[PDB]
Amino acid sequence: AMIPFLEHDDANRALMGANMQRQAVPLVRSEAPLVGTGMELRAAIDAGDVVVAEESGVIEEVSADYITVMHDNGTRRTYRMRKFARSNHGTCANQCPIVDAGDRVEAGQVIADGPCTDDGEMALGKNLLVAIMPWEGHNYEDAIILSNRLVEEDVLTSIHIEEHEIDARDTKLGAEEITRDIPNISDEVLADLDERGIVRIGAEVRDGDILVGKVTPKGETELTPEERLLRAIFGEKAREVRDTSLKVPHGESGKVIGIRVFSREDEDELPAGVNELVRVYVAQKRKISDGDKLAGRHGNKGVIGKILPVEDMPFLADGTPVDIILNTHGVPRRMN
Amino acid sequence: GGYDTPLGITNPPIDELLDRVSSKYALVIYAAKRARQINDYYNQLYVGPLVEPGLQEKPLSIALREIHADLLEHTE
Amino acid sequence: ATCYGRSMATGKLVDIGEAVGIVAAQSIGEPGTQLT
Amino acid sequence: DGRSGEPFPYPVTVGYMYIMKLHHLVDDKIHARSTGPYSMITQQPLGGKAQFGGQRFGEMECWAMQAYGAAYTLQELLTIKSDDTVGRVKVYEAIVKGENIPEPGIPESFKVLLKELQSLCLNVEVLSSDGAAIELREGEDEDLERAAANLG
Amino acid sequence: WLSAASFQETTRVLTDAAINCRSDKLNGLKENVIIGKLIPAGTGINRYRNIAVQPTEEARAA
Amino acid sequence: HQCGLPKLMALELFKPFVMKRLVDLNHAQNIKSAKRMVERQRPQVWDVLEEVIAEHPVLLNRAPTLHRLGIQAFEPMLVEGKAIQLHPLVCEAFNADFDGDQMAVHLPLSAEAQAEARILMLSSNNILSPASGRPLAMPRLDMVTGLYYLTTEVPGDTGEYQPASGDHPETGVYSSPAEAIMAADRGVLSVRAKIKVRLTQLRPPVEIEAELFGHSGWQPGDAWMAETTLGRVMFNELLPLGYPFVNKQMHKKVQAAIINDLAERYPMIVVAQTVDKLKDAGFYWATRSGVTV
Amino acid sequence: ISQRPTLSEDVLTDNRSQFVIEPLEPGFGYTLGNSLRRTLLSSIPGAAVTSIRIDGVLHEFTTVPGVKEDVTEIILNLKSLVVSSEEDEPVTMYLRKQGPGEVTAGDIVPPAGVTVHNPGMHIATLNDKGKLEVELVVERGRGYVPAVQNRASGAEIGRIPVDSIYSPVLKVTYKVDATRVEQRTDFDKLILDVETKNSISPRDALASAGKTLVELFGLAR
Amino acid sequence: MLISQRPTLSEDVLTDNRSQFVIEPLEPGFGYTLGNSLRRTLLSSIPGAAVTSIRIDGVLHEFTTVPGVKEDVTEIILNLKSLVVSSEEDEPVTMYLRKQGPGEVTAGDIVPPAGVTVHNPGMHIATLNDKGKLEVELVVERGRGYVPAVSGAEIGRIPVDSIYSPVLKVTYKVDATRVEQRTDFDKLILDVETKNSISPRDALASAGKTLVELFGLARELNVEAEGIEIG
Repeated sequence: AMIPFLEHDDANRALMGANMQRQAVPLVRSEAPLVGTGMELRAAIDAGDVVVAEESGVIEEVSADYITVMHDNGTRRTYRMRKFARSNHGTCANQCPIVDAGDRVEAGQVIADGPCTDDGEMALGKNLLVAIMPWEGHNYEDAIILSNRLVEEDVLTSIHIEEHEIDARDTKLGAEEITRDIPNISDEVLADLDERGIVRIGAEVRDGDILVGKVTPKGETELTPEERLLRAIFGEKAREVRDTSLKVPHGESGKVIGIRVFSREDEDELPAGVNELVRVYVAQKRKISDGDKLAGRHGNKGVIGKILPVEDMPFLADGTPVDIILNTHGVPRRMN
Repeated sequence: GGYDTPLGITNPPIDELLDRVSSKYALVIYAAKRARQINDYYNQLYVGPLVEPGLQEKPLSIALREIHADLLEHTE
Repeated sequence: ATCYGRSMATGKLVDIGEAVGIVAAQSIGEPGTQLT
Repeated sequence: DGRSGEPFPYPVTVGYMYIMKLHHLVDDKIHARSTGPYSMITQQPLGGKAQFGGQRFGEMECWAMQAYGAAYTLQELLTIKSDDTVGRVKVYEAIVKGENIPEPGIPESFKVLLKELQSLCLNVEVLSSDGAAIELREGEDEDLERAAANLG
Repeated sequence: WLSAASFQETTRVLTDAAINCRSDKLNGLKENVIIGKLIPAGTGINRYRNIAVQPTEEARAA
Repeated sequence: HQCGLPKLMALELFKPFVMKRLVDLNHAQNIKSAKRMVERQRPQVWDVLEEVIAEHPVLLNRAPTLHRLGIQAFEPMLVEGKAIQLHPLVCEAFNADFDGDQMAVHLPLSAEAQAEARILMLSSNNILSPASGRPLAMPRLDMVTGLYYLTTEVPGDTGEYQPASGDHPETGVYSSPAEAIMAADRGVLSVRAKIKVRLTQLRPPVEIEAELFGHSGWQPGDAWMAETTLGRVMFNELLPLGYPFVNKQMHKKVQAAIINDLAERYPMIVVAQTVDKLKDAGFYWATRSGVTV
Repeated sequence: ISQRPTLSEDVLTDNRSQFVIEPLEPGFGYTLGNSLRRTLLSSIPGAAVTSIRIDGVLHEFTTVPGVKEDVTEIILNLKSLVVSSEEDEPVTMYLRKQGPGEVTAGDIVPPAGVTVHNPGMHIATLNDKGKLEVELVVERGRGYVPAVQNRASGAEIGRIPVDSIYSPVLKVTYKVDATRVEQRTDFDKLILDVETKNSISPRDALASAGKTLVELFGLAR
Repeated sequence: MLISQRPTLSEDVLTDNRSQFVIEPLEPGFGYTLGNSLRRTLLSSIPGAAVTSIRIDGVLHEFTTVPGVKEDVTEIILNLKSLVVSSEEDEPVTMYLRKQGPGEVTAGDIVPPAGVTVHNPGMHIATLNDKGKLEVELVVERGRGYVPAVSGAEIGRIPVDSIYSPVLKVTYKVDATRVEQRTDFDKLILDVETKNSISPRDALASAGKTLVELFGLARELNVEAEGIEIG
């Protein structure tokens, strides 16, 4: 019911559109569509991820953290905002208040926008200036051409939060340790770790960086002959360890937005053998890129094959560059 | 001789390379074994390249050029 | 090679080493998704 | 036209369309591996990007390789690039030293097949040309000879 | 029997092959793939596989 | 014969080669430090990477593999972004639509594997369907449209040839196709208008060649008067030099007949360059064809 | 046939002007206006914010007490800053606001040589509990440079890099009058329409584009 | 404002009148900045001389066939448009072509007045049969680009399409080139074919001077920092 001009689209393409709306990712800023069907508001409200006022009243205080509304009864109700929360699929659930201090609100009114909401309506995308035409083979075969403005002004940008988890447990050779002291590792690459060996809130982590330092007991038969030569020459420590530290996977970048740590030394319930459990949350700002998949509500979809400089785009007589170029050949045969 | 100056992997025309050899597979084995010889020549310094090599040129390209120039005899 | 005749890809007479049974199976099965 | 500057000769449909960013994103899809972890069971590369895994070369891709008649590509993919345990390390040595890629060995998958057949009470022997049964193992002294000669 | 076992009815093929004490000649491109041997087709046949390649005297002179 | 390879992808795929060539030069002290530099993406690796990439083919595959053309060999070139760039002419072979389709890359290592990639599996070495023999790497979609727009004849179009009735001679004649291009730069001549051009560098059709040049075949430099549109001249210039002039509106069937004929009578490399020329022209003129909804 | 092109400016607003080059070869107006447009969009130098520091926040995804907008929305609001700098070196601006009120761009105190051209531009809203203290590093450059990571610099964790858009130009277009007469003399009049962000005048932007294009077209000689 | 790595201009000579120039590396997008303006400048901005009109003796009202010559009227117009000529002062300058004896006529048989030059004297014009007489007047002026035929007035004089430009054909392409981790840099390729009047080199140089003068008009509005590539 959210597909405009649904009656003008064939059933297969409309099926694809309905399915892809459920695949839209929340953008850092939501923008309601100029052309809706009217289902957007009740969809967002009943979905629940928007914050709704349960009772009428006046906003007593408003912050990014919470809204509190003073009811006519003299009673108070305060709504706490979910801020940069990681969803099951890694998209960013971020609520923001749409009300101001002196505002009067009613029961049922939307106090705060959630993910993919603009002033209470489901907003799954952006209104883009489109031009239907072939352009230099770059939109060939469902490929889509975008203006670099969409990258520079962050209109298709989204936040994706990844949960990295590592634990220290008992092994054959004894307990693992989460520590800042990692053999054969420079002080330069340990800089962003705290005294426990855990990365620090706000650190920028890249491919291969250390998140949580960890060492695992090693056997003396696993030393290289040279390592055993050093150990026997200098009479080194009897404890031999391997570097099992949690590292950022390949192709991942971001900032650390959160750290949660659980230990046996406290009352924290942990599975048998597991001494310490630490979780690191990394948030990535993803600008639209070649290879990302875009779609309209009618089942028309493709990957970005080229992102052109703003000056390369076709522009209207007044100098306005188009945002997106969709290939003409795609439209008529899909029957949308 | 009706083609523009070739680019990259097409440097010897595939048709002209197919004149020196009966089939594509035999050309594959010729170029492969000759390439192995050329790479063995550079490890000890064996037969050196019979064509002036490019700055950095893969021994398989040198081998294909040598086959193009009829500088190698091949026995099936 | 002479009974099989021309290789469709090369346009020349089929080479000796060519495995024409797999080319035949793929040639018959590739369009098979169009059969109703 | 923003490039030449000429006007496009015919009026083009323009307007505003609502476009969504789908959750298929190239940042998640791009993956590449030269060499990485292998399974302790099948001794093939692990699968999946999170595991830094290798690509699946399947039955139909082997059909494609055979229809091309490429024997060494097919053998290389299924031996020194997958479950050949000595062939893979020796291949990395050969590339790093700028030498020729060595001759492939025996896939671990065939040994596993034989072990499973034996576990089914099937007596499966690999016969040579003379009729005797070959025994499949690996010499332990080679790694010890090289490792010992390493120091001097 | 190795090729027939990898196609369909593996259990039956292996039972019959076991009772009949069959010996697979190991010549075919499915069997050679399994054991890691060059397939007997394309570049793998003996004509193309084993070949002598040496430069001519005229080319070695120049 | 080429494919775009994302830089990081190529750096990982070719990593040992980049390390070896990195130790050959003095960028890396030894091979272990070379590994440390490639893993850290130190700026020294991009020149060396571009070097080792050169003329080293890679295999591209799109599942499902229905026929052997489902795997093809290309020369990789370092490209911006994380996406693999695929040539528009091989899509038909891979059944590749860009809706989010993905493809796999494989790096041949041994000299035999590389030789098989360059020779057996190379993209430009397989133009034709292994089943029907018809051309696959043939133009389609926008390309067709562009060429179809280019070779169409529009009666009454700007600069159309005139009978020269009255007090003036023929106004639709041009000494060379270059002069016609000059006229089209101004508003005087439409690319699709019927005109008369003197052509030195293009071979006439069978009837006109036998009539005008008799027994002696046509030679480059010999001028002849052609009645066509400038667009059809620009199209025929994409065909191989010495190909008989085709004065026709180019449908898909006509392009398939021309490329079928080139496959039979011409070398494979000639066809491979011809379809690329037809590609550039077909796209360029596709954007200017005015097709819209 | 001999006459030379003349550039005459006609002002419309403070930040918008038109530029007429009357005599031109026929068909030569579009491509000239487009080279000017392209150079004006890509290459014009300007000033923009590089990074910011906010007291009490170590990264962008988080809130400040008493502030309605989170740090992501605050940075997005700072994207609307139009700023000019003569220093050609990184220079720091400061912002401090307490109590209830609206923090705007006018509340920023720039150092000498740096001007904020839209003081009314909204930044944040603060209630009785809100306090906002921000450092903003301004640099000089051209084009669009994405946020410079702390790995590529010696920046510490508290420093939040920001995407920098240096282009002072806003919307550039052109129109040509193609004069074609039955008489042999034909010419194209070029009208180049230039608008700017209030950071510089259209005249100066077209001058910069002119020097860039002269420098680059001198390569053929 | 910042400095750019200096692009270079290279020349690959194909024929004496035909050359390809390569300007690389260019910052991303600038190949299309320079490309169409350099092409249109090369074509339309270089002054040259050509035939404005001709008058053929024996035919005025007809214009179909010329008696005594194998070629028709328009076929004479075609290869007369191919005439490569240069003049000094700019005024219409009349020339005369006359031949009697059977044979073939060339551009050398035209009598140049003082101050004009025929650069292709070997160019075929017409074939004179037995007793055939050829008399034609060729007006030559200096101009730019390609001006279509401009007539009434006195009969026998036909205006013709005047190719003033010394350059015959120009086409450009922008290819990817890599500068230090960026593979998207622009590489400009110009393919230019000219009359023997001037070389493609001097044509590209004249186009450079013209465009430097043109953008100098914007350069003159102020003096402010811009991209500076020299050195």
